[PDB]
Amino acid sequence: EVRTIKVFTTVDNINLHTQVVDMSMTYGQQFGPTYLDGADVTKIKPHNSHEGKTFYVLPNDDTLRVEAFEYYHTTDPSFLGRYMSALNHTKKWKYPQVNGLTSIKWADNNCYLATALLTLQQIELKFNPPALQDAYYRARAGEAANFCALILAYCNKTVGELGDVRETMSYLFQHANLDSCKRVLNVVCKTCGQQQTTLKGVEAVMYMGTLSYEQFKKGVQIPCTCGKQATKYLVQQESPFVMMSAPPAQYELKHGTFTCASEYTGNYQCGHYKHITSKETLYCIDGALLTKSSEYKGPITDVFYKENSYTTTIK
Ligand SMILES: Cc1ccc(N)cc1C(=O)N[C@H](C)c1cccc2ccccc12
Ligand SMILES: [Zn+2]
Repeated sequence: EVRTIKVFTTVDNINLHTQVVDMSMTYGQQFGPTYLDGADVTKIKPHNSHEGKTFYVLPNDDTLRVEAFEYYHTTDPSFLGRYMSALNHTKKWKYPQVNGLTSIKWADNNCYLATALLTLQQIELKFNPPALQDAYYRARAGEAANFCALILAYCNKTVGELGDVRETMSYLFQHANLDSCKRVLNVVCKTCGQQQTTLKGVEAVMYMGTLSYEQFKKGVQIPCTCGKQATKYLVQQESPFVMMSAPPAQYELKHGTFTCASEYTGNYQCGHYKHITSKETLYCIDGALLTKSSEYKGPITDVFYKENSYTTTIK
C-alpha cells in the first residue's frame, strides 16, 4: 500500500517548499538528512500527525544552497546538522527573565552562553546573517533556544562543552556590522620614540591585557623590543562599545563605571562563568539565580563598556 501526506521542507524556516512524501519510505530515503524541531528523523518514516509541519533538510540542490548561504552567511555543509543537533538540546533549556533580561537555567556547561546572551542584550550589536537577527529578536522576548543553538553552530561547539566568552564573542563579532568601528593607539618607548596604529572592525573593540578602560586611556606598560617598558594608551575610540579582557584576576567593579562584566571562577577550560551587570546597583546574574550588592570583588576576565566617540587629552 502507498498512502501520502503533505509536509513543508526548508533550510531557513522562511522559504517553505511543499513536498508530497511516501509514508512507505523514510524521510532519509526521500530527502536525505531530515530534522523536525532539531530531532534527526532520517531513519524515521512519516506519521499522520506530521501532515502540515515544517522539516529542515540539507541544502542538496542549487536553490537551497543559495537560500542557506543568504540566511546563515556560511557554506560549511556540516553547519545545519550541528545547528539541528544543538537546537534539539537547547529547546529543553529553561530561559527565565532574570533582572528584566533573558538568561539560561544552568545545564550542559551553558554558563558561558548565559553571560554571552545577557551581554548581547546590554550592548548595541547589529548581526549580518538574518539567522542571528531573527533568532536574537525571539531571544529578547524569552525564546532564546534558536539563538543559543546558532551560537554553538557558528562557534563549532557541541552541547556540554564549556566555552570561552571572549572566544565566543570574537566569533559573533565576525558576523556583526562593526564596519565603521575605529581605534587609534599610541605606543611610547623612552629610547625608540612614538608609534601610532589604527585598528578597524573586531580589532577596534577587543583588547586582551587589562580590564580597566581608564588604565587603557591613562596608559599600560608593555615590553618593547628595546628590552625597556613602553607605554600604550588609547588616542581615539569610534565604536558603540569596547570589550576589555584579561586572564581571571581579583578585580573591584564600581556601580556606574561599566556596563557588564564576565566573572570566571575555577581553573582553565573547567570553571564557572557569572554575569555582573551595573543598573541602579550591581547585580550578579548566575543563570536563573540573582544576587544584588553595592560593592563587588571577584575574579573578572571581561568588562564591557558603552561608547560613542572618545578623544584623549594627554600630551
Ligand atoms: C572556559 C574556557 C573554554 C575554552 C577555552 N579555550 C578556554 C576557557 C578559559 O579557561 N577561560 C578563562 C577566562 C581563562 C582565559 C585565559 C587564561 C586563563 C588562565 C587561568 C584560568 C582561566 C583562564
Ligand atoms: Zn623601546
